[PDB]
Amino acid sequence: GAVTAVPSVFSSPNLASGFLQCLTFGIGNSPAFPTQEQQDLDAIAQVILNAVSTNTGATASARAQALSTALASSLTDLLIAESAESNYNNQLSELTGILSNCFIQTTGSDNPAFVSRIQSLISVLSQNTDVNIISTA
Amino acid sequence: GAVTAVPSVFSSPNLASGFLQCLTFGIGNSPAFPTQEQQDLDAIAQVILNAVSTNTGATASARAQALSTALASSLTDLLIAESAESNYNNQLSELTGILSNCFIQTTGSDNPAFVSRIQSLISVLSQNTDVNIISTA
Repeated sequence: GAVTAVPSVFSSPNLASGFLQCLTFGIGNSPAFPTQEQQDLDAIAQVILNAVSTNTGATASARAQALSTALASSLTDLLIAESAESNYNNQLSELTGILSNCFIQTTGSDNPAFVSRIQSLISVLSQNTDVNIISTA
Repeated sequence: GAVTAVPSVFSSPNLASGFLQCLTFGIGNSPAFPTQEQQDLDAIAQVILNAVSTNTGATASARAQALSTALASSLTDLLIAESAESNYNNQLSELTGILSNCFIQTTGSDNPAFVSRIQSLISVLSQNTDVNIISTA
């Protein structure tokens, strides 16, 4: 552990715009992301970055961290659900690429912390595929 | 093994707002949350409820699910960061209660899925330290 690279995006409203406008271009550019599914991705993503646009104060650091995981959490949870539960990895490969690429373009780095948060969330999110609770049997 | 019921709070912007109207009072009435930390929590929480409020479309159902995870994620992440990643357990015990209590009042249920998601996210939030990996150089 111990990350030696801090993502300044979530700590700067100006960078939030750049990252947001990168997402809306990347997600709509990848072959794995269809138009109606892009709707939700872009919509949820813009909310997180807008929360960065209102970051100011001593708690901005904590907010940045929270938004970092919140972004990964919401996007991944949404994606998994509408990707046939099992086939979510098909688009996840592209999603992670876009995210990391946008970090490169916006904060000038990859930020290993973000992707680490993602991998951690994926495990617990996909864990809830026990939806065989159908009371038909 | 349990029939999953969907909380109407994530399907109704009027309830989403009401849920926030509970959080703002509950957090500010808990002896583990300072007046400053409270207002920050409220500020982060409202972001998710505003996303619930913007639930419109075919995939709004899945958004409700993702936002559920995002709410648990962001609030806990914010909390852990400002509590040295070790003292979070003190305030975590109150936060988790407030959330469920607000679900009880707003949507009329404990929401077993939400609390389970919280604990699952604890397993990943408390699996790595990120609040002091900052390298602003």
